[PDB]
Amino acid sequence: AKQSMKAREVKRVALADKYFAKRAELKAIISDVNAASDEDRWNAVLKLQTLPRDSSPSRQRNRCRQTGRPHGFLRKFGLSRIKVREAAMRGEIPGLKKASW
Amino acid sequence: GQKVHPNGIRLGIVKPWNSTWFANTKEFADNLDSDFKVRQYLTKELAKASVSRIVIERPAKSIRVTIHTARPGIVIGKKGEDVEKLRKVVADIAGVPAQINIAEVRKPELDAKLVADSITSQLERRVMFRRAMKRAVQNAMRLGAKGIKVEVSGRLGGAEIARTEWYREGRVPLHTLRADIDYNTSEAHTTYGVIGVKVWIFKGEI
Amino acid sequence: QRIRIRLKAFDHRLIDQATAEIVETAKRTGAQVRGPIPLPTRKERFTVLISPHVNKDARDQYEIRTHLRLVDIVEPTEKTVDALMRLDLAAGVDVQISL
Amino acid sequence: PRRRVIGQRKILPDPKFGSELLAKFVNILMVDGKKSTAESIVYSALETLAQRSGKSELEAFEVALENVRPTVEVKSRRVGGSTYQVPVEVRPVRRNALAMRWIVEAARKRGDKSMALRLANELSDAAENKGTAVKKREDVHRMAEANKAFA
Amino acid sequence: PRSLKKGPFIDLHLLKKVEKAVESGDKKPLRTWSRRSTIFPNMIGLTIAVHNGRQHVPVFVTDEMVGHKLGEFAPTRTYRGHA
Amino acid sequence: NQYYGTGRRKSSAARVFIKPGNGKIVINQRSLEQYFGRETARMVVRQPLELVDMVEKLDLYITVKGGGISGQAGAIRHGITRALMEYDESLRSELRKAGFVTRDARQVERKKVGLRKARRRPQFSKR
RNA sequence: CAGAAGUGUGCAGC
RNA sequence: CGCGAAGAACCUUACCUGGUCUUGACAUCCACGGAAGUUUUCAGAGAUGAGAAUGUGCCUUCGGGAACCGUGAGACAGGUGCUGCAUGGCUGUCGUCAGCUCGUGUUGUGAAAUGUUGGGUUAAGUCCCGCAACGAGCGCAACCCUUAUCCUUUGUUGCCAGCGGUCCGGCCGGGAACUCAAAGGAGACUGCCAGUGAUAAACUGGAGGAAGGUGGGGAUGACGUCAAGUCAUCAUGGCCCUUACGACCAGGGCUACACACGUGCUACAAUGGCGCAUACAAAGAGAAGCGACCUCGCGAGAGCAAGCGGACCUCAUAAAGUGCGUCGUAGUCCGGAUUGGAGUCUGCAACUCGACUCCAUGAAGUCGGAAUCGCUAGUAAUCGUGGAUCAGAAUGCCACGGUG
Ligand SMILES: [K+]
Ligand SMILES: [K+]
Ligand SMILES: [K+]
Ligand SMILES: [K+]
Ligand SMILES: [K+]
Ligand SMILES: [Mg+2]
Ligand SMILES: [Mg+2]
Ligand SMILES: [Mg+2]
Ligand SMILES: [Mg+2]
Ligand SMILES: [Mg+2]
Ligand SMILES: [Mg+2]
Ligand SMILES: [Mg+2]
Ligand SMILES: [Mg+2]
Ligand SMILES: [Mg+2]
Ligand SMILES: [Mg+2]
Ligand SMILES: [Mg+2]
Ligand SMILES: [Mg+2]
Ligand SMILES: [Mg+2]
Ligand SMILES: [Mg+2]
Ligand SMILES: [Mg+2]
Ligand SMILES: [Mg+2]
Ligand SMILES: [Mg+2]
Ligand SMILES: [Mg+2]
Ligand SMILES: [Mg+2]
Repeated sequence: AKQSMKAREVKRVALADKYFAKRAELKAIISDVNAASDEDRWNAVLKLQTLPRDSSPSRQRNRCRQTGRPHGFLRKFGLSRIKVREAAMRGEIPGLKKASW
Repeated sequence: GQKVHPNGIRLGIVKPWNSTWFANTKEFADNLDSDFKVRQYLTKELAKASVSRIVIERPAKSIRVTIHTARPGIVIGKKGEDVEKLRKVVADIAGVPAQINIAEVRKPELDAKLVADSITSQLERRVMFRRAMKRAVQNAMRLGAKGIKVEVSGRLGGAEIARTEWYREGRVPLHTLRADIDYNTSEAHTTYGVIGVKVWIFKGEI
Repeated sequence: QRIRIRLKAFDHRLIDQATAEIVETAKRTGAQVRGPIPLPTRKERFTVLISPHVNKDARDQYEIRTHLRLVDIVEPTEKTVDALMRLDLAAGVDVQISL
Repeated sequence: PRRRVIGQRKILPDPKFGSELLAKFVNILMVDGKKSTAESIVYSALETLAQRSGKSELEAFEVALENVRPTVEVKSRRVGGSTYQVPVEVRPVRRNALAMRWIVEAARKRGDKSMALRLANELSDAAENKGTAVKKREDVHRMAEANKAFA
Repeated sequence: PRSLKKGPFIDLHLLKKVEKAVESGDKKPLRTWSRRSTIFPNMIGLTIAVHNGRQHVPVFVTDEMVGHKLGEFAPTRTYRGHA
Repeated sequence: NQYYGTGRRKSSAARVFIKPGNGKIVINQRSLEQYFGRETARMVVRQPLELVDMVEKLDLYITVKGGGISGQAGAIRHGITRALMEYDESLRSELRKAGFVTRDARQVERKKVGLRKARRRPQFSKR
């Protein structure tokens, strides 16, 4: 994948940890709150929009680690269907082998 | 048509895995990534030390790497001064503390990886591919392989149209699962582009 | 109280010899042991398209089998629990322990 | 098939009347594997046919089937430049299969308010030597005798 | 539609401009790209130039428009018959 | 003492204990007629004892698990036949003729990649 | 018994 | 042609409009000044600009060096730009078809032939006889996984035959019997018996057995053909750009709509629809997770909160079915598209452009022209269940079991 895409993805992944991982309280505790005054909820709703947009985890693409391919990713291995098989048949994956039943 | 990769089909039947560790899904991908990084580093580092194989094992929240090479003294370094550098940089890459072990490949002529790399190097030296192939086959047979075949593919001799050329001696039963077929592939980056070399070596059944 | 050990591995022979070592060392150390129970072999199946482009019907199917073994030390005297804490195993085995 | 010849698969006789022939009839009326639905339909039709006829269920079914089983069928026979319809003496097992298929497919397309009643009516007509299953048998025989010149 | 628990959504960078536009009296059309912002009552009588992808389209906020999203008044695709 | 048979069919497995007694049948603590609503099952569970002609001389306690109606019915018939061959081995030659001793091996065929089903191929078109 | 047609032009394997 | 894509609201994204940068978003080297970083304001759609408020690791063998930051000059980065007819790797297909070759010998001036053909036989260039051929290799078969029977061993989180208790709940003491879990072993071999056959190889029938003649299913794809597919997974020769074909940002598009074709889903009904009760599965997933009980809501869901890295807890009351009532051949109590209204949830955000719930509305359709497709048994047909991708978002794909 185009090198810019890799830089962009790692930038997003880093930036997400600087905010929402900590300031998730702003949404989950307040903007979602029912037990608390609607003025505070409104202020929190408006405040959340001020965080840098790329800090939302919903914007991470989750690319293949070895080639950055977006499609065909497998979450168990971190690899695309291509690189996973290349490693598999070369025996680099510690328990994977062809199945039959 | 296509053929199954002859090593992968034999895993657990007669061929062991090159990685051996247990992990839960949480750390599985990170183990696989750091293993890939260390393998890539060691391959780039030892490119002239005839490293055949790298085995990675992750005991007791530690990594230890076994390197199989046909040229051990070069990898070890005088007084062992080189394995210190390798183990430190491996500990840096993996983060966990690292141990490195080295093992002799006694007869590199019976190793498909070292034969493939030899042919590749000779091709990049602009050797005639026919001679490289013939030399490889003859040496393997005289040293006691039960069989061998070799293949070279693409723009051979700078020809304008690609060819595949292959040569076979002895017995090479790829469909026999009991057969310990060693196999490997390498690529020569000539001025004309990539030439692909494949090697199969048969050492007997079971 | 009992202590309970769960072994997980990708090789039934490796897990076998691990359990054999556990049982032999324990009984040599005077432990009472309730013997290795094979728990069900959790297995993962994957399917991948093997062509770099198109060919949706060209696929390979792979599996990973996780073998499990359960063993109970029913009278874990001090020397037995100490020895069982001292053992080391091949990296292919995960050992998880409980009291 | 061209290599093989196949031995018949084991059938189980009908649980209420003990007939493999009624079992085949059920298996033909069955749809989507709903065996028990077909069984219920067949039993209702047979009991109503029985009370109409003053006969046992299997007796009425047998006398109905007698009226529709064909004796001959027409088969396409090739010749080096032509094809002819030729009459062939159909064997008894195929006779039963044909008769049951014709009864079922005739009943299926009736308008009556339920399949059990459609079936009972069609079996009555067949026993009465009338209706669509019988006209099917009839025109098969007509075609056979019209082609008899090539037999 | 947005969950009734949360109340309607407006972009801060638009609201800050609606404010001073109400103070000024819609002296000039307010350009915006916040097609997603909801039309609040305070906006009635303003003109907002909503982006459509290549142009800003003047929308005059009629009282009937309250509670819709601005983008509903700025079509993004052009069609005018096949032949 | 109990005479025993395990039997199975498809995914269903049954344990059958038989003993001398006045013809009682119980399945999972339910009557035969209560457990099975379909006459085919009610027939096949009897078939072996009907042919042996002991329906009024033996009683049996059964448990059955897995599979659906017919799977469990066949599993019970198989367990019954094994248990009663243990009771009287001389009946085996008869039960062989009856066909009950054969453990019916027709398991479900697994789905295969590229096919909608076990064998149903997608619709093909020339163009 | 019936069933016609298939544009031009190239290159490796010594 | 439900194809790459195992999942396009932003991202993804490679496209368009506009706004921005130029040794660069990504890498190494070199010189200069600074730890890194934290909290906060004003502008702007945001990129980016400005400005404030805060903060010193480790020897310093004191010269700085170790990270990171900014700055500055060149080598250079970068390119999802073109060539799959320059390539590697990988893949489709004839085709899981039974074929394809070589050494030595011999025959022919030679290209070549023989072997590999002939008589039987097999799923098979499988095997046996004959024969200027004698041998061998890649294929077939077997080794491998799974399923159908048994036996040994262990026996909790799984099981409950036989015993005491019981609140009727394997829930209790208890048993290791049984199911099951899963390590090891046994069994199938034309092994045995008639008949046919060329004293052959093998065919017909029979016994025993859970299984009989490749027992069922999978993996396994020979030499090569299609200059078949991919320079957009990746690698790579050549070519082209380098104040732009490179890089950042917001909005839009990939979701258009006169139409034509492919693959599917739901139907046209009584072998059915609706309503009430009640039976019988397998296989999977779970920590940025699966989420019980209880309370609230017609419902989607909300609150509280147990348990579970799991044979234990959750996902999760399978549906077809069986019993009873009702509808009465109707464009209907069939069908549920379209459209108005009110909501839930995920998310910075559901206008373009999400899913689902409630109320209302209730199209076309009454078995489909020429033509055409799949399937040989636990198959077709039919009925439910799970998983990957995944914040949310399957009628597709990959698996499972029921009836049959
Ligand atoms: K290629
Ligand atoms: K020759
Ligand atoms: K290129
Ligand atoms: K569909
Ligand atoms: K999902
Ligand atoms: Mg996403
Ligand atoms: Mg097609
Ligand atoms: Mg002409
Ligand atoms: Mg021509
Ligand atoms: Mg498809
Ligand atoms: Mg976009
Ligand atoms: Mg193309
Ligand atoms: Mg040939
Ligand atoms: Mg022959
Ligand atoms: Mg052969
Ligand atoms: Mg011969
Ligand atoms: Mg084979
Ligand atoms: Mg082409
Ligand atoms: Mg392209
Ligand atoms: Mg954009
Ligand atoms: Mg599209
Ligand atoms: Mg009608
Ligand atoms: Mg077939
Ligand atoms: Mg099924």
